[PDB]
Amino acid sequence: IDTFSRTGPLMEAASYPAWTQQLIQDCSESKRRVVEHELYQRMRDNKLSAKVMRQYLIGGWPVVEQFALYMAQNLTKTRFARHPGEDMARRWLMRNIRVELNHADYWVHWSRAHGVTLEDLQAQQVPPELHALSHWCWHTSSADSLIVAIAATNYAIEGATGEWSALVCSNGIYAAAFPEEDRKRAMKWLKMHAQYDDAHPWEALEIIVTLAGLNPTKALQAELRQAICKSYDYMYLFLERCMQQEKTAVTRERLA
Amino acid sequence: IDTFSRTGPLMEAASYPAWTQQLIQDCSESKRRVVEHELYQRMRDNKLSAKVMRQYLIGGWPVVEQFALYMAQNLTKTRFARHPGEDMARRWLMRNIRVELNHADYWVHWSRAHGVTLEDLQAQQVPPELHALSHWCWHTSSADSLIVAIAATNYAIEGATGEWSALVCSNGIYAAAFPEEDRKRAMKWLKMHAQYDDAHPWEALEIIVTLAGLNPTKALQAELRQAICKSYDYMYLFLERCMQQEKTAVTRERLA
Ligand SMILES: CCCCCCCCC/C=C/C(=O)O
Ligand SMILES: CCCCCCCCC/C=C/C(=O)O
Ligand SMILES: [Fe+3]
Ligand SMILES: [Fe+3]
Repeated sequence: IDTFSRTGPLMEAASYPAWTQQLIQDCSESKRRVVEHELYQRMRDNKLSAKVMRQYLIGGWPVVEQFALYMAQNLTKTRFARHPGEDMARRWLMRNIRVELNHADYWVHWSRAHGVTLEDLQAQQVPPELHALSHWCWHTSSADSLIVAIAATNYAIEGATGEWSALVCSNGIYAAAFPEEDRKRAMKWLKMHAQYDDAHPWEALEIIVTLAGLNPTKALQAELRQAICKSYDYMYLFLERCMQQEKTAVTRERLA
Repeated sequence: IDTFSRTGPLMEAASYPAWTQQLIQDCSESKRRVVEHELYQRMRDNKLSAKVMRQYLIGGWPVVEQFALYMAQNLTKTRFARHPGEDMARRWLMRNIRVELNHADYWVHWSRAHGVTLEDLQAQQVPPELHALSHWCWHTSSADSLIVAIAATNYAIEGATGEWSALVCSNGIYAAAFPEEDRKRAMKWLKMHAQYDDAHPWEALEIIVTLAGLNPTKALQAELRQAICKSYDYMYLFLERCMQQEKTAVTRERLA
């Protein structure tokens, strides 16, 4: 039968098969260097330059705007009662597309609090290192299997995003730096995503495990690992380029 | 500007531009012959043969199963803040994909109440006249513009479906023919769709009008009309083939 059914708590690695625990371990350093990135420690402390903050918001926009569209593309690959994991995916995607209803609007508001206009967002004037994530997300959503594309976007990206957004909000400095009358609206996107204990990525993982079963091939495991690490690695590429610009911007004003 | 904003009530033709009222008039006979079809008058009265009832349920299944998938494909065509109608479509599609969460399950239950198993549904052993609707729906959802595909599926098909399902439920005979212990579960799909005053098709129309504006080209109007009438016409083709089989089945037992 090879059929997976969770007994343990949703949000614990030990509730899943050994291969899934292995997958988490194999991707852990790729994840870590994103969720603990220096850029986020600086953002938390309100230290980032206007230039970099602007690039971050513009660069992140396409992935945020199109996030429910990746989910939609994945829904399009599912069929009713073809496999238990596939029914689980269908229902989950139908429920969670709705969750994103206002999230692009919140990003627009976050952006405007830093002087980034809707026009600025739409112009997409950022380095290519910043656009790579969006192209990967569409490629996997378009061309890959459901299980792989869900791993790349709902597990990897949303999981890491819960953690970086929690880090940004973790000491109150960033939020308190906004004028009181601007703060609620500016912070909304971050507040809605800020959680270490968010079920979303664990629900995605559960779906992936159900799709794959107890004994997936090594080849499928490799496909998942590579897709998940690709997502983290493109986030890392984005952040590294941002930090290069940060050093230049800060250094210029230090010397000026 | 050419921009449309509704002043009147949602569910009234007079609230929309003259071209939209014209479009409704041009499609009205195509619609009528579906929503008043003899098959539905017979279904209402519990008269349909086991054979035809079975074919109806099997034949309708793909469109029901894939209905949220058409919506998903249409969501994939939208972009944030590119046009006011397109924002309206995006938000509406994200909200209404969720609405369908349980609807395929309800159809399965309706089907089982007539001895049609999930296996039967999956086998799709029906005439080609019955499959044409599903192929059209996927073609338009896949290849056409958002405005056209939404007109074909959320306006035309869901609108007509509100009306035929209301007709089937209109005198209590069909429902009362089910044994009491089987009735709630058997009737659920029909009950959830049975409405003449459903907002869904009127919300779809409003989106279409907002997308098209006050002065769409004659060419776009023609594309909408032809897409809407195609949907009704494939429903009509389905129903005509069903009634041909009904006459044969009933006549055989009359003479036997
Ligand atoms: C390091 C690159 C930053 C990418 C920007 C975050 C993308 C987050 C996608 C999720 C959006 C949402 O749930 O509303
Ligand atoms: C005449 C052909 C019958 C087609 C079968 C109805 C298709 C209805 C599509 C809507 C399904 C839903 O809202 O859950
Ligand atoms: Fe979100
Ligand atoms: Fe429905």
